[PDB]
Amino acid sequence: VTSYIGGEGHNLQEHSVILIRGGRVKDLPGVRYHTVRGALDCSGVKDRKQARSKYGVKRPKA
Amino acid sequence: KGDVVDLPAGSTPLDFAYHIHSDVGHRCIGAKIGGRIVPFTYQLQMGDQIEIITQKQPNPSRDWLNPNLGYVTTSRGRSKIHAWFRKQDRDKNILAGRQILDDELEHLGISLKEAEKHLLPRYNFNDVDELLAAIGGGDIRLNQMVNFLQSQFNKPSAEEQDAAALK
Amino acid sequence: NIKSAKKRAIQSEKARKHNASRRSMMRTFIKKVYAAIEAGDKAAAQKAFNEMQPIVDRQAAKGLIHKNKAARHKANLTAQINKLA
Amino acid sequence: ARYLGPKLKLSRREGTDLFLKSGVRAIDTKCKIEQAPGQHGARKPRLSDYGVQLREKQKVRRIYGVLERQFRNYYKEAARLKGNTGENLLALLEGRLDNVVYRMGFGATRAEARQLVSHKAIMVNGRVVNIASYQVSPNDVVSIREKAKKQSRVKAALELAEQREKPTWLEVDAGKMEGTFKRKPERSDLSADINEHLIVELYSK
RNA sequence: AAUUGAAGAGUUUGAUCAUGGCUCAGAUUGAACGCUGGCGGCAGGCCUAACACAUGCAAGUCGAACGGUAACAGGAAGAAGCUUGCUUCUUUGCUGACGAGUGGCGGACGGGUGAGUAAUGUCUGGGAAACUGCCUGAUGGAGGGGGAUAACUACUGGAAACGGUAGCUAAUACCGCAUAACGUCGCAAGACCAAAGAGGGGGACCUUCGGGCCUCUUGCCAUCGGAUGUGCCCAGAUGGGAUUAGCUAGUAGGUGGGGUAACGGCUCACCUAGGCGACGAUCCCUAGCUGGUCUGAGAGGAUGACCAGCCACACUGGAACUGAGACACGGUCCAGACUCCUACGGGAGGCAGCAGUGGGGAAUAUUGCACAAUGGGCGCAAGCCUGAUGCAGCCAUGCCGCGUGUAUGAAGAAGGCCUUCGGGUUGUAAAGUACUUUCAGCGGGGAGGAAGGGAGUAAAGUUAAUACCUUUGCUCAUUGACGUUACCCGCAGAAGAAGCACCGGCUAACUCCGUGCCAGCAGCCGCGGUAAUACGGAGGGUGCAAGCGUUAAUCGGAAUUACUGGG
RNA sequence: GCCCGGAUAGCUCAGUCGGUAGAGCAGGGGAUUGAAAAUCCCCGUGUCCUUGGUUCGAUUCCGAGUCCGGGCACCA
Repeated sequence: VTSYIGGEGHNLQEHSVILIRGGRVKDLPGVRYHTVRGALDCSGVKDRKQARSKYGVKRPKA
Repeated sequence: KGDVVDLPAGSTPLDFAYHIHSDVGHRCIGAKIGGRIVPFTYQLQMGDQIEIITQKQPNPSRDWLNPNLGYVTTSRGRSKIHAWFRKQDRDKNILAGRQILDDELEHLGISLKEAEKHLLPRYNFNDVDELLAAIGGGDIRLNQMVNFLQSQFNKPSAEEQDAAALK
Repeated sequence: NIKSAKKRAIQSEKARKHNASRRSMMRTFIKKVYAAIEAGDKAAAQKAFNEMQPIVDRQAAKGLIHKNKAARHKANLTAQINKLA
Repeated sequence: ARYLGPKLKLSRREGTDLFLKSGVRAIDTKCKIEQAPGQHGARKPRLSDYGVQLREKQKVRRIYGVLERQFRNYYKEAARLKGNTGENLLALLEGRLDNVVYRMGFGATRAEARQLVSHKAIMVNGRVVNIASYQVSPNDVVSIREKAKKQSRVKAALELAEQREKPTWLEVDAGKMEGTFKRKPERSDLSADINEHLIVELYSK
């Protein structure tokens, strides 16, 4: 399946190991799954401080 | 066998098999130490004796593990696993490789024999295993290879182009 | 496998041959009866019947053959022979 | 599992006193109550109907200090128990031990009555207890245990007992720091300021 | 008293009413994921690979069945070191007991798993053609012999696993003999059928001074019943496909023999030509069934994981033996694949038992402690085994509880954000002040789960018998895996205990800045094109709380399969 | 473990020979529109893997450290 990558910034490229959650875009007549940012080989979204559960970034230790 | 070998402080029993042999690491399915069987997560320490157990040859304990860079240690011995996988897909790649390769090989640069004498001593090559594996990966930096292909320069009238480049 | 209770196996074989013996024995006596029934020798067949009764029944109470099986034999055979008269 | 934050503002979300903060000051007058729970508290929202629902729930739950989940559990209790779902739910919440404690005047606030109860300070039917969600059974008694009997905060807090309307259903002697519960509070007995039927519907959706 | 309960919303249009789909609020999970994380009570935990599996444990037990004793402990006691009575050198089944072995019982229970299974299963209600060890009621018996094996030696094969030949021997092992009936067979008369002992003590009686004898206990064999379990037969119920319509030749009856514990094509031989099928046969696809769980107001729709009844399987395929009972999870024989040992002739093994490795996966734990509790196995028992079970460990995994503080505190502090810059707000929040100390933490104290069981004594029956023995009171020392228990008391100090989502409408809650159809959000409508309440950030806000989200999953809403309840 | 090579503006790519960092595509800019497209006129765009050393010129020399593609080799 084709699958969307939530948020800007994504180190993913070709191979890599990424988890897939349900849901869909509705804007990309095709995509029906989202990569799980902040989990596995997929990166947590860079510089996030709001609602990071989604995007999986750890709490800012700062 | 009484032998001992140094490792980074925080390794896994899997990795140890690689010092015995890269293929031995891939054979691994069973690990014991001091008669105590341990998970492929044990962090070896204090020169404690290993009691390896194996069978044949597969991606093994890192199949997804070290590939996931989680509890299989090192960026090194894992490379053997990495390529171990790759050569499979590479084989299929070498084939799809010759495919597209052949297209351009004679659509522009002409011949296989022409294409062969190219990469063999041009961009690092090693063997036709790799050269024909080139587009199942794009390793050489192809098209720069078509450039290595069209590396020939008769260019007399091409000077007339540069003159026109000024014109 | 591993059990000093594995002994049961050897003991059962030690029992099989024993059990098996009587079976063939019992069968032959029974056999002779049908053989005798073939002959039509109601008298001789009757005798064979007498020469099987103690055996089959003994084995029954002995536990080898049940007993209903025994009665079964004596029964249908008796039917065979009375009809043979 | 408690609000444990600026408790007074909750009064302004309701734009109403929730008796959350009694210790000294009469009118909160440090709140500018019923005017600004937040930066746009100055707003005057038409507030959706469902909003009145959610608001009522928040009111009562804020009052007893009861959190959502358990409160819902209570709701089902008001369902299968018997009689008017709303009324029962009310009396049941009143039945909360800590609520009975603050209602006995012990502790200046519901929460403070809890500060006592969790500290094993209270003894019902001559039996020490810690849990505040305790369901106070009919015709029981209770008294501050002697280890912290009448000490410090107590007497000032019980001095507050007079300022209130002093409940009918419960009993007290104070000399023994007694709290002899009797009948469960009547519907009219409670504050009545709340409209339980709303909440009834809320979960009845 | 034992059911008294049923909500709608967004969205097509310029707008409306229709029809009508898609989506949401709820309930819920054997969950995973992300962020986050205090403790506790209780439950739960490999849904995929019925994939392969190292190691340890998961079934042993009985001397009160037997010859014997391989060990230790003693006691008769040869002979010895010398403290001539200090131990000892040491011989001894002779006693407590017990290696190995024969025999009884158990291993067919317990535990696992859901592959197979569309009925040969299961659920329900029926029935007849049966068996049923252990337990039990009843009645009788329990006589009289003999022949072997193992053990054990000798020799001996073989690396091993594991046997070979020769003799030796016991038994509640085995096998005749006599004795049988309310037993079987038989119309009747007739015929046949079984088995044994062992243990405690104790008189006088009697010794080949083994003992016989007595009485107590139990074991033994038969037969009629009880109960329990088990096989079995029928009606109805028990998925999806007609883009599967014909399926069947042991097939459908009978007869006759055989076979089963028992009815029967259960199986053979001959005879009949039937048997099933649109109220779905056959075939294909999928699935273990149910009590139930889920949701729903109901009827229904989905599910059947934990606890429980049933069923089937036990590396794969197949068969049978022993036995009451298995066609046998940790038994056997055979074939296959597979792993291991090999002296390479030949052998060994099956975690889908508890844990545990690897593997697969989004994903699910400790190679823990224990026989103290119940239950089970054996033993008269005392006991022994018990990964049943009981507890502990492991993860917020579900449900539930409690805490992370309480009171005061206006100067509306600082800083932060908005400002129509004069303020508002953060916000009594903080600080500061005065308290309380559940749990954390430290140190004392400390029920219950414990009943039994052993020793003694008395009595009561038992007999000849004070005694053995059994029954009961009384007395003694005792038995806790968990467990520095639960619970309680003292202690120090607020000390160590708050995240997550959301904030355009649905739907609780707003502003400022950054970006400018880019970057990005999105469940539905949609937002983003240089003034965005929707993206990111801040503040503020709402909801929830040691959880919170996201996705997946079922039902509800959906009267969008309508029987209730539609066209 | 040793040996051999790849890393160049945002993407793809040029290079380079110890000497004074570019092409192409998107992208942004200006005209026009509310903002796009079409059309019209302009354009930039890189610590050369890092880093120091030989460096006036290293980007082409050199390892040290990076990842990346081959090859042999530890088979206890």
